Amino acid sequence: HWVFWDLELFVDPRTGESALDLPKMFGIHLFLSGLLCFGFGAFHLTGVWGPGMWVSDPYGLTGHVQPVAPEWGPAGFNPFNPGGVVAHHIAAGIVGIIAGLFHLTVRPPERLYKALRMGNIETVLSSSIAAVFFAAFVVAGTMWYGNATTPIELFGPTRYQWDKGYFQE
Amino acid sequence: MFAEGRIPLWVVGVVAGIGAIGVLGLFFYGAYAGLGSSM
Amino acid sequence: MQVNNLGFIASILFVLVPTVFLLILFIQTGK
Amino acid sequence: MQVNNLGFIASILFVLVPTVFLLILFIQTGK
Amino acid sequence: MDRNSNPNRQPVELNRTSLYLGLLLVAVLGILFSSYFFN
Amino acid sequence: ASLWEQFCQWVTSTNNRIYVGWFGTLMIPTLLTATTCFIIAFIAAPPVDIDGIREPVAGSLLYGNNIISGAVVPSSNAIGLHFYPIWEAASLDEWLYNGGPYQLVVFHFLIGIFCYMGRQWELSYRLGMRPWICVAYSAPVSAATAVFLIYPIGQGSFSDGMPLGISGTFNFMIVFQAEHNILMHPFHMLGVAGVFGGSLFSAMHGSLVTSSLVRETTEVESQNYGYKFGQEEETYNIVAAHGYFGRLIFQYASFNNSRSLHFFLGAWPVIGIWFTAMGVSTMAFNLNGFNFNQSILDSQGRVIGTWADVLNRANIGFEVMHERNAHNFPLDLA
Amino acid sequence: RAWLATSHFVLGFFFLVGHLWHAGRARAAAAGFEKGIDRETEPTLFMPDLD
Amino acid sequence: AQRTRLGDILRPLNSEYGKVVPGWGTTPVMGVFMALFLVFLLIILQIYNSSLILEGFSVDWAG
Amino acid sequence: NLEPIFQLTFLGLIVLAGPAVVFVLAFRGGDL
Amino acid sequence: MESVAYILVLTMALAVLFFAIAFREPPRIE
Amino acid sequence: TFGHAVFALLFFFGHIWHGSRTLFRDVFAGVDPGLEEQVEFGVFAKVGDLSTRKEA
Amino acid sequence: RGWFDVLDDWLKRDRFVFIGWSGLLLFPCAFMALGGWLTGTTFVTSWYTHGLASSYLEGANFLTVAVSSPADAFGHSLLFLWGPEAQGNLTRWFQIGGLWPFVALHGAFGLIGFMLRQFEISRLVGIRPYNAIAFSGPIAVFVSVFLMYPLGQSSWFFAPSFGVAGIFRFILFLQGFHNWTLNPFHMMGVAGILGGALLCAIHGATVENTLFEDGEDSNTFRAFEPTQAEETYSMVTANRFWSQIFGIAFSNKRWLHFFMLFVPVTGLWMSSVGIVGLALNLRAYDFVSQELRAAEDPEFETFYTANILLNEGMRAWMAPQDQPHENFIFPEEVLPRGNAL
Amino acid sequence: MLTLKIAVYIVVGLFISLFIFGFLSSDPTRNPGRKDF
Amino acid sequence: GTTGERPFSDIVTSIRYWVIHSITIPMLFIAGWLFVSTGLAYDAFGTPRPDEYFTQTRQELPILQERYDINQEIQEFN
Amino acid sequence: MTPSLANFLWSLVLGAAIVLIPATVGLIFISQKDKITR
Amino acid sequence: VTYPIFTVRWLAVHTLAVPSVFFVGAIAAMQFIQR
Ligand code: CLA
Ligand code: CLA
Ligand code: CLA
Ligand SMILES: CCCCCCCCCCCCCCCCCC(=O)OC[C@H](CO[C@@H]1O[C@H](CO)[C@H](O)[C@H](O)[C@H]1O)OC(=O)CCCCCCCCCCCCCCCCC
Ligand SMILES: CCCCCCCCCCCCCCCC(=O)OC[C@H](CO[C@@H]1O[C@H](CS(=O)(=O)O)[C@@H](O)[C@H](O)[C@H]1O)OC(=O)CCCCCCCCCCCCCCC
Ligand SMILES: CC1=C(/C=C/C(C)=C/C=C/C(C)=C/C=C/C=C(C)/C=C/C=C(C)/C=C/C2=C(C)CCCC2(C)C)C(C)(C)CCC1
Ligand SMILES: CCCCCCCCCCCCO[C@@H]1O[C@H](CO)[C@@H](O[C@H]2O[C@H](CO)[C@@H](O)[C@H](O)[C@H]2O)[C@H](O)[C@H]1O
Ligand SMILES: CCCCCCCCCCCCO[C@@H]1O[C@H](CO)[C@@H](O[C@H]2O[C@H](CO)[C@@H](O)[C@H](O)[C@H]2O)[C@H](O)[C@H]1O
Ligand SMILES: CCCCCCCCCCCCO[C@@H]1O[C@H](CO)[C@@H](O[C@H]2O[C@H](CO)[C@@H](O)[C@H](O)[C@H]2O)[C@H](O)[C@H]1O
Ligand SMILES: CCCCCCCCCCCCO[C@@H]1O[C@H](CO)[C@@H](O[C@H]2O[C@H](CO)[C@@H](O)[C@H](O)[C@H]2O)[C@H](O)[C@H]1O
Ligand code: OEX
Ligand SMILES: [Cl-]
Ligand SMILES: [Cl-]
Ligand SMILES: [Fe+2]
Repeated sequence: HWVFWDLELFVDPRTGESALDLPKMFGIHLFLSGLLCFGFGAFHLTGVWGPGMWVSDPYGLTGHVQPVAPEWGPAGFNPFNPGGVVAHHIAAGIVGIIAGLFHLTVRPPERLYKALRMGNIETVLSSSIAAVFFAAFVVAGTMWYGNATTPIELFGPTRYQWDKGYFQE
Repeated sequence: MFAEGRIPLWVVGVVAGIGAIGVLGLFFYGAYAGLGSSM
Repeated sequence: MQVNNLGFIASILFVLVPTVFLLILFIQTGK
Repeated sequence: MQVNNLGFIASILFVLVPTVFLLILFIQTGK
Repeated sequence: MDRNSNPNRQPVELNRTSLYLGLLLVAVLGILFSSYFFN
Repeated sequence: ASLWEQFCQWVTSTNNRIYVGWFGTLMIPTLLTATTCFIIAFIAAPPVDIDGIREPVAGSLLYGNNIISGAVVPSSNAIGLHFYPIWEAASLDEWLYNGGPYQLVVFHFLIGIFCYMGRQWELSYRLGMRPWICVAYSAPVSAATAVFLIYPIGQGSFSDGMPLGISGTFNFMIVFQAEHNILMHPFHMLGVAGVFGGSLFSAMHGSLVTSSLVRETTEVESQNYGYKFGQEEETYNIVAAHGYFGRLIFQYASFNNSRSLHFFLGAWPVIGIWFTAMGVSTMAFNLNGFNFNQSILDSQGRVIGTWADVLNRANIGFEVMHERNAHNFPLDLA
Repeated sequence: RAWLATSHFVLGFFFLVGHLWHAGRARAAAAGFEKGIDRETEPTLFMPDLD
Repeated sequence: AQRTRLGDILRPLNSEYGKVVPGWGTTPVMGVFMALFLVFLLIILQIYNSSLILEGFSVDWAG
Repeated sequence: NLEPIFQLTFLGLIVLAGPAVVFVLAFRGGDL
Repeated sequence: MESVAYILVLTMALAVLFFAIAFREPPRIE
Repeated sequence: TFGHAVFALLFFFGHIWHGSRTLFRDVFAGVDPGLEEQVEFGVFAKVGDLSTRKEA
Repeated sequence: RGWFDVLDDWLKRDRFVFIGWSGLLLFPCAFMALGGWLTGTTFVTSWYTHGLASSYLEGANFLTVAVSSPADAFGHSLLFLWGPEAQGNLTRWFQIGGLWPFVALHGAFGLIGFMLRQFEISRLVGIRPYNAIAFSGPIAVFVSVFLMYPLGQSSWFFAPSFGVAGIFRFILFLQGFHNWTLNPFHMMGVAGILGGALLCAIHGATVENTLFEDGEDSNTFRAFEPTQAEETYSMVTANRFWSQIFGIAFSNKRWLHFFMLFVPVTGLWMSSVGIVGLALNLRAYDFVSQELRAAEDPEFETFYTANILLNEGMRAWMAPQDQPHENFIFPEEVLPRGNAL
Repeated sequence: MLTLKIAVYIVVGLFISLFIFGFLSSDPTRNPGRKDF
Repeated sequence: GTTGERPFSDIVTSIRYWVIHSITIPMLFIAGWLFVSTGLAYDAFGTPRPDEYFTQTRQELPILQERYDINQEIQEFN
Repeated sequence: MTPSLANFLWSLVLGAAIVLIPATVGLIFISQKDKITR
Repeated sequence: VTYPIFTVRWLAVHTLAVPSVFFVGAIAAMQFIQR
């Protein structure tokens, strides 16, 4: 791709200059992200075609990889419930597929195109860096406080377990 | 006073500063009396 | 003293690699 | 294995210093 | 396929003052962090 | 035409790459002396019995220190304020044991920095400049004199001088809080306002100038190439900067005068550092920071604590632990 | 002793600052450039370069 | 610009650069979806923070 | 107590004395 | 032998100071 | 946690930097050589809007 | 003319106090923060969270008042007024320290609003947004210190309290419990802040002492006009002065001012990185080589080991009153102390 | 030690003399502006 | 040079401003005074008066320990 | 359905009705009344 | 000439000044509270 930089795909057929339709690129990438998210939830984590994920007892004595059924109730928003992680990936994958379709089909408003400078790839860099640090703060928090996705047999116990005498009790 | 319908601005500043130093002096008096005076 | 066994190599590389980057970029300037 | 304690730093520097000399001289060529 | 020359190439510069600033920054960062690397 | 007039013309010459001047005739020898002795002592000096209790503290790199922990340790408490040059020691090893290099380095350094201030005036005079850069440099000089000279004089021992090292500096700060409550001293509070505000105003000024630079380059090259050294024109739009900052807060909070703004930039951290130097210099005579321990009592007379009382508990911890073999008597009076 | 010593140390320091300010200004005013550098006869513009 | 078979398949997916809907378009519906997303993030944050307690589970390793 | 009443009265008289001199000189146009 | 590394980094800083003063880019009015 | 907390905080600067460079791309090499009447106080009813001049 | 553009016209009108779109975030939140501070330090106690008086109503002064941090029993509960602790009771909300997350979160959003205001006014005036980029330093310090540090700890209790002596307590706490002076991230912050103060002082003095004589008064301040095109001071004379005094000098004014930005902002960002480390007790507490040497050889003493002893004493003597929820009963015989003190 | 003391006393006296006699050698006249005084 | 509002020096030197603010600023001052001196501020913010830091049945600091039921805890603390 | 859930829903309603909605209404009103003549 | 009385600047000035004077009167009353 370095040597053969000058592909016609990358040039607007109206002008002669290089151009990337960033909204259409977003639709395609969001559709595919939605497909991969849905598949990872529905096949891998459920065990339908896949191994599932690490689950354990509350005291980290019997940790093993097992298929996990999704939890569609409010207990799907318990961060220590692995069925919540499966539901997330099915529902957010479905929503990503639907949002991908919208973004593949509907052009941006002119107000949003000019306001967010959608002809500039640096706007994608700015918003992507923003989403990426949001996600990094989230993974730092769920690592530090504990989660179904950060089991103590894999990463060690938390400081709050020592703080409250969780294991002592 | 002197100015017609207009109090001089330096008089306003003198009165406001005298009031400001008065309330600051009251707070420094209250450091030595009542609550927070250690007696 | 019972120092870290990787301390010397970490210190020399931590100094040397950006020193090399700056020297490379300075000497080629004017090309 | 009970290797020489200076073996790693000697090997890395013995490679790195002339590598740096060659890279410096190559990148500045054409000035 | 042809291997066409890229027009987006630009020379990189680092002037002598920037080199001195960078070398000083690298040296004082080594001074600062070497004790912690040795621990 | 005389040899002395030729030497006077060379010493005061504006053509020298480093200006010497008559203050430089004192500064160069003293600073070189203190620099040489400091480097040698920081690398290789033997341990120093700083507290005078035959418990020598190792300060040099060769005796097990790193860069952070290394120091040129202050002279012995047994010496006190006594002058201890090399020739008053029976051997060099005794001079090293008793912390003589500290006295040598400090005394030469302090002469050197006072002559550095005078040299700043001197070059400003030879260049036809206004002379008050040295007045601004008097604030770090006052702080250095406060910690290296004035606080030892007030406490009666160079052993109480700030050590010439990083962790020794931290030890000095912590023991100073234990013994003086410098955090609760309104002059340190002005120092902190001086350095915090000086950094704030450094960032605002730099940001406002960089924000308002005149377009003179492309976005390929660095914007700094839009300035030529010696150019007559201004490189940024002060009116744009003022029109930004007087809408950020309000119009009359913003400097429209560059001279007034630059004066304020000079004056604020200089005044703050002057105040905190006088705080340390007055805490030398143990005029300490504010004591609000048990200031609040309930109607019965039971103490209601504040944050000052918790701070006092922290100060106690430091105090009862510092120089832990030095004290024989119930009060730390100096 | 504490009040008198602290007061006079601080007074002494600020009077050294005042000495530097008035000595420097006396020197500049007697030499004629206390109000700033004259643009035409700026002395650095006639000096040789340092390096 | 060099043509390639894949580039010819992928070409209509990079052919509408700069094409906009005039005016505000679908921005009100977008703002509604952002408001619902903010409410969702508030819900899951307050569940994790234990500021929002619901029946049927407890935010704990046992659940 | 009446001591602090007199202290404040003497202080208030002394405080008004200076601005009184300034005010009579400004009101009558003296050599300000 | 950590003292060797400390002496080296301090010497590098001081040598950079010497070369940055004595062989600086000279300021020129153009 | 450390790595990802520190990177997340540094990536906040990157957002602000690249967001700024996106929104302020026309002045990245510097402001317009005029900009005298546009920034003055009270001349225009709206800040920066040239069509809202008071002429008063 | 649609309603959005009419509202944009009204919000961006030239008036004594610029509002903008960002003011809708900035002006309520900041008013919630500062007033929430001013209320707490005037009226609200910390007696049930800390066992301390922290208001003017209780007799504390400006140095000793605070909006103190909440009780440690709440953990990192956001402590909404309507939340499951206060349950809408205003008085109980004040007593449990709900004013601390009120001021800290409204302050966070207000700081966001202020940075957005910097961006908005920079765009409307027509300048580059480097004031906002410089203001990221204070946001990094606020976010690391007041939010990320207690979030790594047990509760909001160990966050700094919004007061003078409460901040001093937090400072001494990080000394004795974290050895935060020994942290290179802090040392870089100190270098940046002292360097920024140095740069402020030296640049202001250099400009004021290389001024061109552009007027007749000894008052040199009126020899400047904001619409003038020429520099008011000699860059050439300043450069020659500092080249002969110090060895080097600025020759480029643009690099000078960018450096004046760069030094304290980089200092703030580096110290924020260190505070994020302290959130997880990832301290630069010890040099293990010097500890092992001192453990095996009781003649070896450095200033580092002396500071370790200082921290030990401060921890043992401060912890029972500073952490009253822990019920630390330390008898007098277990407290470390030197001879005769 | 005595030889060192005499040498240091001589060196310090020579540098201090230079400073005093240098500033006594019409130093107001050594300035780029007016030098009548 | 002026955004359009009345200048502050023209306002605070006017008779009407002082007629109004000669009443409004003392009324706000004595309103804050009566907020404290009637004891209303104590009950409003839950701040103890100097005789309620400790009771006859509690001589220790009333440090909160319950996660949720703090109303009952504070009542018990009195 | 819990008391904390009810309080959260009331927090949404009152955050709209106390802060968001009258600020929105007053801003729209004062913008449409105090317009700029171009 | 014919300046408006009530402005955004008016609301800004009073939003701070009015509880400022209220609080200052409160702290002044606080100075006379006895133990
Ligand atoms: C902080 C110290 C300090 C500094 C930097 C200056 C600086 C200045 N003085 Mg001042 N001076 C000082 C203190 C100082 N003074 C004190 C305390 C007095 C009262 C005794 C004077 C009395 C004085 C007079 C009478 C005059 C000046 C003048 C001046 C200016 C011209 C330089 C000159 O003639 O040298 C004078 C410098 C000195 C007299 C002392 C300098 C002290 C240096 C900085 C350190 C001394 C260390 C010491 C010599 C070494 C230790 C010795 C020991 C180890 C053996 C210059 C701005 C002249 C001027 O133009 O004024 C308008 C002038 O005529 N000074
Ligand atoms: C723009 C300004 C602004 C912002 C960003 C915040 C932000 C915040 N406030 Mg603050 N607040 C503000 C202004 C602001 N406030 C003002 C002006 C006041 C004074 C009245 C307060 C008084 C206040 C108190 C007393 C408290 C807060 C609290 C909080 C925090 C939690 C808020 C929350 O969950 O609300 C959730 C609500 C919303 C997000 C709004 C609803 C949004 C949805 C999408 C719309 C709902 C539509 C609704 C169903 C329609 C029905 C309306 C009607 C027709 C029936 C948060 C940091 C709490 C705090 O600090 O905790 C420590 C707290 O206890 N605020
Ligand atoms: C030479 C001495 C020295 C110096 C220069 C510094 C310098 C610094 N220290 Mg250190 N400190 C020292 C010694 C020193 N320290 C010692 C010996 C200790 C003991 C271990 C500490 C303990 C210490 C702690 C515990 C912390 C620092 C922190 C800091 C940084 C503070 C940055 C700042 O301005 O925050 C000020 C705050 C801000 C910039 C936040 C935003 C401020 C907003 C904008 C204010 C808005 C106000 C609003 C407009 C209205 C206000 C009005 C109201 C006040 C009435 C800075 C790098 C902090 C740090 O590292 O942070 C990352 C920190 O948490 N220090
Ligand atoms: C130019 C502007 C000037 C404006 C004038 C304003 C003056 C207002 C000042 C103070 C207001 C109260 C006065 C003190 C009350 C007297 C009570 C008493 O006798 O003692 C009360 C207490 C102890 O009370 C003791 O009681 C005993 C038995 O009753 C005896 O009476 C003793 O004599 C008495 O000392 O002592 C003190 O508190 C005195 C210290 C405080 C005095 C004023 C503090 C500082 C005041 C002003 C400085 C402010 C500076 C800010 C700005 C500075 C820059 C300009
Ligand atoms: C604390 C402070 C609070 C601050 C609040 C102040 C106001 C904020 C501004 C909001 C701006 C939002 C987008 C801009 C408006 C817009 O899209 O264009 C304005 C549009 C179209 O304008 C119309 O458009 C027409 C055609 S076209 O659509 O533009 O092509 C055109 O003919 C016509 O003239 C024109 O008016 O007008 C509308 O139709 C208004 C619809 C409502 C706005 C949508 C916002 C979504 C938020 C929902 C929140 C509640 C959801 C509940 C969740 C639990
Ligand atoms: C909390 C809260 C809230 C809020 C509120 C608010 C927001 C308010 C406020 C408030 C305020 C806003 C207050 C105020 C104040 C003030 C003050 C307290 C002042 C002062 C001052 C002073 C005392 C000064 C002095 C001085 C000095 C020192 C210097 C010089 C001189 C003078 C005099 C100026 C609400 C209800 C919503 C809800 C609940 C919670
Ligand atoms: C409680 C409300 C707030 C109160 C705050 C009051 C602050 C006032 C402090 C400033 C004091 C300055 O006081 C004022 O200063 C200006 C400065 O040129 C002087 O100068 C003035 O002279 C005359 C009036 O005498 C005017 O025509 C002239 O335009 C004006 O410059 C005034 O003669 C003086 O009265
Ligand atoms: C300018 C300063 C601003 C700071 C705030 C000043 C306001 C003064 C404080 C008044 C406190 C009133 O005192 C307290 O008020 C709350 C209201 O929230 C009441 O609270 C009651 O109603 C609320 C509303 O549904 C319930 O959720 C709550 O469970 C119940 O106890 C308490 O019964 C009362 O004891
Ligand atoms: C931009 C974001 C800004 C948002 C922040 C602004 C502040 C938001 C205020 C939300 C306050 C909610 O406060 C909550 O209100 C509800 C409704 O009265 C109260 O609820 C109470 O009254 C309702 C009314 O019938 C009863 O049904 C209920 O049983 C009772 O508990 C809660 O006791 C109180 O805690
Ligand atoms: C150029 C400017 C002026 C510089 C010239 C000055 C030259 C040196 C003058 C003094 C140096 C020697 O001066 C001499 O020092 C020795 C110190 O060993 C002092 O000696 C003193 O201490 C020694 C200890 O060593 C004792 O043995 C001796 O009994 C005692 O008097 C002498 O009392 C003093 O006269
Ligand atoms: O030496 Mn140095 O620290 Ca002044 O205080 Mn007493 O001395 Mn010792 O003790 Mn605490
Ligand atoms: Cl010690
Ligand atoms: Cl003793
Ligand atoms: Fe400048």
